[PDB]
Amino acid sequence: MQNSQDFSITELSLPKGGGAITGMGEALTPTGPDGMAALSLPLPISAGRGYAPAFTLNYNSGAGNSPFGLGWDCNVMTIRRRTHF
Amino acid sequence: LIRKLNTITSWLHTQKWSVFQLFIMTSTSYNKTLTPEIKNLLDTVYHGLQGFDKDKADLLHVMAPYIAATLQLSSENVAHSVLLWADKLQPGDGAMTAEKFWDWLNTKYTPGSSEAVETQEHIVQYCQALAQLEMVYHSTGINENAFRLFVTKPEMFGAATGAAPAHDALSLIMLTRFADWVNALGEKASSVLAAFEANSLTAEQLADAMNLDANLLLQASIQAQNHQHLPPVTPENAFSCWTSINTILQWVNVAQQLNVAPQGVSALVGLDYIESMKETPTYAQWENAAG
Amino acid sequence: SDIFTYGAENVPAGGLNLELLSDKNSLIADDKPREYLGQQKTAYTDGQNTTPLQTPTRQALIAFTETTVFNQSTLSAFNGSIPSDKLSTTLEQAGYQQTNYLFPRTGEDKVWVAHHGYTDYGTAAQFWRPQKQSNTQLTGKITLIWDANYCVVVQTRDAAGLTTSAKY
Amino acid sequence: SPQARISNPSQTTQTAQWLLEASVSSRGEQIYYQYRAEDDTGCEADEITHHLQATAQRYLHIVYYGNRTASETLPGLDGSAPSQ
Amino acid sequence: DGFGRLLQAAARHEAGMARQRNEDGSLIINVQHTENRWAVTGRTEYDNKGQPIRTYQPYFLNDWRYVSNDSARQEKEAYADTHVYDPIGREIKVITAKGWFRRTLFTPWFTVNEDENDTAAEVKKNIDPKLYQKTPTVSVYDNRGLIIRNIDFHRTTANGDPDTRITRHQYDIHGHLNQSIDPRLYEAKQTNNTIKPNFLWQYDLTGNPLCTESIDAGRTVTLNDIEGRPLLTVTATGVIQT
Repeated sequence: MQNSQDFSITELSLPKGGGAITGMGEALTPTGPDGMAALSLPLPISAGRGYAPAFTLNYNSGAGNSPFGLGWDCNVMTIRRRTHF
Repeated sequence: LIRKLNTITSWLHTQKWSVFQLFIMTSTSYNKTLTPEIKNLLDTVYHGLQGFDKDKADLLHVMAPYIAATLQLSSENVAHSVLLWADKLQPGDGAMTAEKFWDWLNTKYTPGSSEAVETQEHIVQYCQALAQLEMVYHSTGINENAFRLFVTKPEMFGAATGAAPAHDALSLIMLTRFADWVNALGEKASSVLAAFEANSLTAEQLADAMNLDANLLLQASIQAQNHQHLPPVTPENAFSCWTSINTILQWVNVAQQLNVAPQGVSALVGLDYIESMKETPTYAQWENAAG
Repeated sequence: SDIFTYGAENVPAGGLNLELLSDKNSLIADDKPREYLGQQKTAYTDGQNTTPLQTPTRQALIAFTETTVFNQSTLSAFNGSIPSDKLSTTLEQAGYQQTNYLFPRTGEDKVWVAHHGYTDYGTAAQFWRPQKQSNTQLTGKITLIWDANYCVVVQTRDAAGLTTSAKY
Repeated sequence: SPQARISNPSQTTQTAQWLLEASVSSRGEQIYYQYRAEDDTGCEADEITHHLQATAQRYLHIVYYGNRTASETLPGLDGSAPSQ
Repeated sequence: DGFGRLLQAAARHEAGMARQRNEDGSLIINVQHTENRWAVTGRTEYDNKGQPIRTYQPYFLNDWRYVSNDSARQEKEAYADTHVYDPIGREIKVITAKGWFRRTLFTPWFTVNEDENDTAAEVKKNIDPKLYQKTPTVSVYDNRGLIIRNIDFHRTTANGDPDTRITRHQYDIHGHLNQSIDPRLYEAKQTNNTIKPNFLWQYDLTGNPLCTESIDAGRTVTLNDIEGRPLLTVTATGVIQT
């Protein structure tokens, strides 16, 4: 609808049940030029007020070991000293 | 003949043209035919020739917009020059100019059909000719204004003079030199073309556009005006006739290859052998020239 | 947003690209017959004033959005069938307003726009949640009553006092 | 805060990494990230014997979000430990 | 399925005849009476992208439990359509349980839509199918992706030379439909230029028609207020309604 807003809040309607079972997300990532295999899994993080940590658990071939098992990263934002040279 | 070939073939070799490309651009055989390659232009020229009043309308302004679409993107101004040219040249068996379009093509031709009065065949020759100048425009790499000038004032370039240039391969070389020249002028080319069409262009002003030391352009003009060249060169048209400009720029170009400053070029010109005027050079001339 | 139309004869060999279009004599250069398709503007607030701000605040609180609905040339659509004074009057009653072009050119007049999507926001002490909403000024506002933690809306009220609510 | 850092165990000013500790939104919402430092519980003597310091690693332990009280500032300032 | 797509659903019905589910999920075509009867509907096999490829007709079943697909694909009487797709994801061909099919040809400017009669001659191994040979419906597009011509082909006999019936459309600068012409009127317009299009439209900048005019119904004009609800309108007969 034109001359209306996309943030309009008009209902306190209840969700419906049944339907298809989707299960958990499994993003087998459509990678390109790097050639690596990768997979993202969502975490059970409540939206809360709308400002939740943006975490996911990520598999990346070549990632190395980690607190989440070999090949998977935590995906937490950090700043680090560069060690490559 | 061999020198004519050295003149044209060495040129085609740097312009990346084949003889065939030259041939289709320079042939004046103008085949009298109406296959789709021709019909496709005639079929839209009719809108121009039917929606306009010919005794009030300027046919060049009427037709240039339609040939723009049937020709490969000929802007109205290029298209204007393409028609103006054909009208002065008469590129056909007889005096085949655009006006036949108003009397026969948009009357008897019957748009969409090739069964009509023989005037339609002369229309074909004209239309093919327009396409030839188009091929020349694009294969030459000539600017839009640079191009209209050879049609507007053909004399200045050594063109047909009493007409817009015929597709004479030798003229194509000269017509091309102007195109190469405006490309040399680059971004400054438009102030020069205006001054050039006008009688205001002179020494120093051109040199700036040509990125030359103005004094070398200037003394080059002075020699161009003192030596008898095929065209006469006098200060009045030293920078208005393209042919005078080439004479001058050649005095500059030679000085550059010889590193002698154009007066110094003349010194090495008047050193003759089998001289028909019997102006046997003297030792002093050879001596000064060597110096 | 404007539009140009050119014929096939205007497509330069090789097609269009930035170097050609950026040229002062290009198909999108100035002094060309641009047709107007429409324009939009975002109006920002500070949660206190009804008068829109010249610039947005940190919270980017959008007060409302402006859209052009009619140009002078589109009002021609009515084919008359309404008095000209009646028409401007009717449009004002209908919520349309006349304003300038956001990206104006020499040679044009005011156009009619609609204002919509109005939101009244609460304050920073509250998490900056919308408190009241309306499609426009032609209708009333829906009141949003936020829970104690400003997480979900607990109760909504329409303009007529009609009220719904929910437990979570 | 020290737990948000990975640094040379002895020369503790030599920070290798600065991990996200806190964030605030323009609308007054906050997130605080509590990290746990590496220790030797659950390890045998062999591990302890060979890797005497090895306290450098940090793990994300608790993410605190949905501040009860609106605020424009970062929740990690002044080093105040988060409390549920 | 594991992608969250519906494979099928069934509803409970009153006792009656139903196909039977065998112990291994096999489908038994020969029906028997049962107290426990469900109607199976919306049964679809997919191509692992989610483009349904085999879609089944509804049937009754003496179970609620899902019927195996290796079984259904082999029974034949377990009727279904086959949907063949291109690399774009568009349907190319749809083959029904009768062997009859629909087919669509896509070109950069037009879409040729063949119905089951157009293709009847190709499924030969009623109405003499020669009649529909080469009579697809063709949708012709402009370079904005809008349809500007609809070309139908017309024969009243199987051996006739098909006519061409073209409905024309024009769109304005916003892509709204500006006008349309019935091919009968179109040809007439070419003879007499005072002839109007069947329909004309005028729009505001949000795409709301403000006006419409029809050679069959006269001209109307409408003004809606900014919420889209109508405020003022005039009928072809001049009735002003507010």
